[PDB]
Amino acid sequence: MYDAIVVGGGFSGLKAARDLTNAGKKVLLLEGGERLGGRAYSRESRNVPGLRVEIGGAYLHRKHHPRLAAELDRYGIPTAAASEFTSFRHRLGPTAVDQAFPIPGSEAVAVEAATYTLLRDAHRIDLEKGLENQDLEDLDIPLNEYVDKLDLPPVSRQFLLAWAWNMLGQPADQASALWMLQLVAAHHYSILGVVLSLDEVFSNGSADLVDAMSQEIPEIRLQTVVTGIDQSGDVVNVTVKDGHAFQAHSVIVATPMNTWRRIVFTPALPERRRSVIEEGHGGQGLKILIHVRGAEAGIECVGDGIFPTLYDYCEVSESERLLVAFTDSGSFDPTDIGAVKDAVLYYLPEVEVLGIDYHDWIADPLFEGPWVAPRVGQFSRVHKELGEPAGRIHFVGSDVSLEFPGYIEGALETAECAVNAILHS
Amino acid sequence: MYDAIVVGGGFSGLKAARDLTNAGKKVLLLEGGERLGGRAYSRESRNVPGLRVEIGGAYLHRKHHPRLAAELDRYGIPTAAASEFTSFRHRLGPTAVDQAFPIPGSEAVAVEAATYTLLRDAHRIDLEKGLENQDLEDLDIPLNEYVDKLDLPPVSRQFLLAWAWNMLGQPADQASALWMLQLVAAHHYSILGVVLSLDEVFSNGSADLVDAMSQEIPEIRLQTVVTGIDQSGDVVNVTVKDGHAFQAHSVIVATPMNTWRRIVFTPALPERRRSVIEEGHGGQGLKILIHVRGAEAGIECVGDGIFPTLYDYCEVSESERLLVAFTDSGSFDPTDIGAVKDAVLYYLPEVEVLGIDYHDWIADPLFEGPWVAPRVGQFSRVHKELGEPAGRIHFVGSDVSLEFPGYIEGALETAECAVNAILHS
Ligand SMILES: CC(=O)NC(=O)NCN(CC[C@H](C)[C@H](C)CCN)C[C@H](O)[C@H](O)[C@H](O)COP(=O)(O)OP(=O)(O)OC[C@H]1O[C@@H](n2cnc3c(N)ncnc32)[C@H](O)[C@@H]1O
Ligand SMILES: CC(=O)NC(=O)NCN(CC[C@H](C)[C@H](C)CCN)C[C@H](O)[C@H](O)[C@H](O)COP(=O)(O)OP(=O)(O)OC[C@H]1O[C@@H](n2cnc3c(N)ncnc32)[C@H](O)[C@@H]1O
Ligand SMILES: CN1CCC[C@@H]1c1ccc(O)nc1
Ligand SMILES: CN1CCC[C@@H]1c1ccc(O)nc1
Repeated sequence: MYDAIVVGGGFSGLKAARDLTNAGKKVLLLEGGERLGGRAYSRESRNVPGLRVEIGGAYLHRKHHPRLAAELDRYGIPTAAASEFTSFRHRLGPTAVDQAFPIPGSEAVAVEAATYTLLRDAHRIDLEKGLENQDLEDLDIPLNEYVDKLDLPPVSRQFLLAWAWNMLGQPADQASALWMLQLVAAHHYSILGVVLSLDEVFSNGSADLVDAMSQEIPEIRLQTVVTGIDQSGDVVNVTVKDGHAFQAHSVIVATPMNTWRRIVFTPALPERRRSVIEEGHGGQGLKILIHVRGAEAGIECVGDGIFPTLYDYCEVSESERLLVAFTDSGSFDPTDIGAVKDAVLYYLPEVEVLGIDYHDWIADPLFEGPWVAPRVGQFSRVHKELGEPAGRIHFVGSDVSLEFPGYIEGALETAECAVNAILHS
Repeated sequence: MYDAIVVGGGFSGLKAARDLTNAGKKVLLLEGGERLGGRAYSRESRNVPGLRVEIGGAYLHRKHHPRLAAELDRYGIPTAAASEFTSFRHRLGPTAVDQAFPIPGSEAVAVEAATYTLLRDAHRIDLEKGLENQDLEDLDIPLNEYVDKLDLPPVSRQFLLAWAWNMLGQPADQASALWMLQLVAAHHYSILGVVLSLDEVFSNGSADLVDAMSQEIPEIRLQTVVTGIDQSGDVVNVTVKDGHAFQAHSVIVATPMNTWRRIVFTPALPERRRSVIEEGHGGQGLKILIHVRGAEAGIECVGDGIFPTLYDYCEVSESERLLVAFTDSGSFDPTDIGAVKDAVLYYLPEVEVLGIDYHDWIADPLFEGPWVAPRVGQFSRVHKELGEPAGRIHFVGSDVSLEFPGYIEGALETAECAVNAILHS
């Protein structure tokens, strides 16, 4: 038996297992898959032999992400500025200007006023209380309705919606306006900063930091899928698909929220959590790496396309690159290459699509989704509680971070909190 | 004896005398000077023979100024777009960009946050209540201190200060942050709109509208300076520098606030008004028309110069123009041509100064100031009351408008209110 079993070897599990180990606890980490890192996944390109790509979560910003910065510094992990955009190819209508902030002067007054409203609304959110504890239900409505109320002129309207579609991984009618405001709050109450935090990347992929952390974790079992967590006895019993159980005084659930429903908890989890757990969050973000020819470096495109965003990802050769597109898997089928071409050509009619690469997070039984975003009405009902302990079982991860949900920083933050709680007892 | 004596033949007096006349009242208008229009003054250039210039208040915006628009439409008075700026020559430091909104991307987040603060603060102001009636005293502090608290990076810092110096006619340490916020409030709670309302000009000078209104006023006496207003008897007695008194049931004071102290009121005005009346407002705006050679059309300059603003005013010839500079008469002496050259050359080192033209509003006994701006601490003590009747004596004018102080629209608005009040009784 162990002091702690950690379930899941994403960044959160890795942090928690390492820091409990360095505190002198006896820890076991169980990861269901054949790799560590979770929704941070670097691997070989499907399109380009020998090419290392981030298929999951690539970007960071030192200022917004101090725990991640500290990890990078601890292990001397090299980062680089994300590809600068030097060419803008928006689809926002004839008055938009082709630069990173494409709003024309004729919209300036409207943007001013909307800026006040958006930040006013976001300033209602105290990031420590939980979205269900602040009388925020009036904001917890479909984004398209909230945006219709701002009544914005065309360029800024579509610019906001496009970026919200990219960032939330939901179309406007499925996204919560409240969750959009939570992301604003999380970035030091900044609309701009939501996009500005795409600031740096791992020079060698997020695996660099995965490997550094794992090297400090003495006991890790891969291909070990947890199926039951039973705290009915004096010591927690952890049951596993094809093997003998493991026991520990404490268990950390560091798996994705949308998989918790596949674990049997004994006794059953607090009733208020159960239906959100059963339903899952609604995020459907779909990131597609597009292998292309005929694109010059430094392109960014934002617009009204089925791809709200399409931007430079990496050089492959002198004539070839990867672009990245964001959309959502409810609205777009990435295996339909014809559809991919149409979506690309919309912005960039000179560009030839060679290939696509993505991971199906939704179909992956170890995830059942990409990054977190709640369905409308979910998080103003129950939110903070999803990341709070039930007896000796802690719940951690990006999915349940109050402070930086959906980012690596949030995986670190939630782990930090579970670790401290365990150290006190 | 008359139903009403109107004192002062600026726009406010003109409106009030005309509309009381058209209502069937018997009205007399007394103007101390040799001309009508007041602080709206078109005349011949001192520098350029035969050239008609606006030496006072030139600009209007139909959307912000519906009473003025209605006057223009009533009389079919032609307006034109103000000179478009096509060339930007700012002094805001090496990161500023040379366009109308000179803020660089590296300041975007700071501007976002300041935008929220400024509009939050301005949204505390209800334009109908008076600045003294809303618990606003905490904002009624020196602008430089308020701005230091926003802690803005250099370009937006200086851009804000420069425009505030231009618009208020006071240096930052004499201006009230509260009054800056009042101008924001007045423009539909818009910082941008403060500058955007410089939108159109009278094609033939503001005299066009002065003349149209005056033609409807059957009795006007020029060179008739009022010295006393005595409502001790049943009928008001109006006493005059070199002449016999005039009598009326009602008197409208439509003279500038800083001259009211030169009139003897009987009985004395309500005590709360008296000290602001004695002291006068603090506006020192100084508009200088600069005759130049070597400037191309369409220049705007905003910066840290003794002229915060310097911009195109009119074509004189193919090689010559008028520019306009705004500063304040406490900080700058316009008759020092050497100083003018230095101030111009700062922004535009290729430009030769031929001549300057201005009106000394401060020295003019019929004004004792340019447009209104309060001293720090004045208007959170007494404001709305300055424009309220004392018995049968009404007080009107731009100076005391709650809604558009310092603009023609505010002259019209205050007159409208006195007129209605008189018509009811
Ligand atoms: C994007 C960006 O640019 N920047 C970012 O900051 N973030 C990127 N991003 C999203 C990536 C997107 C999908 C998107 C397409 C790409 C974005 N670009 C947000 C952020 O990166 C992630 O949401 C974040 O790093 C989450 O970390 P944690 O919070 O630690 O959970 P997770 O990683 O999921 O590891 C769970 C482990 O449980 C294992 N497991 C499951 N069931 C199990 C069982 N029963 N038994 C045992 N093990 C089990 C399962 O095998 C797995 O190994
Ligand atoms: C600028 C802009 O672009 N746009 C603008 O909208 N506005 C421009 N602007 C300011 C112009 C600036 C100074 C600046 C340099 C230039 C701006 N650019 C604000 C706005 O234009 C003015 O502040 C506004 O139009 C004020 O109208 P009212 O409110 O009607 O007062 P006023 O006109 O002063 O007529 C008082 C009459 O009493 C007579 N009087 C005095 N004492 C007497 C006495 N005892 N007995 C009898 N008469 C007497 C005295 O002879 C005079 O005829
Ligand atoms: C909001 N996030 C967190 C995970 C994926 C993601 C993301 C990353 C880049 C981009 O352009 N948009 C969204
Ligand atoms: C604020 N006002 C009202 C009267 C003068 C004035 C003004 C006009 C133009 C400009 O650039 N700045 C100030």
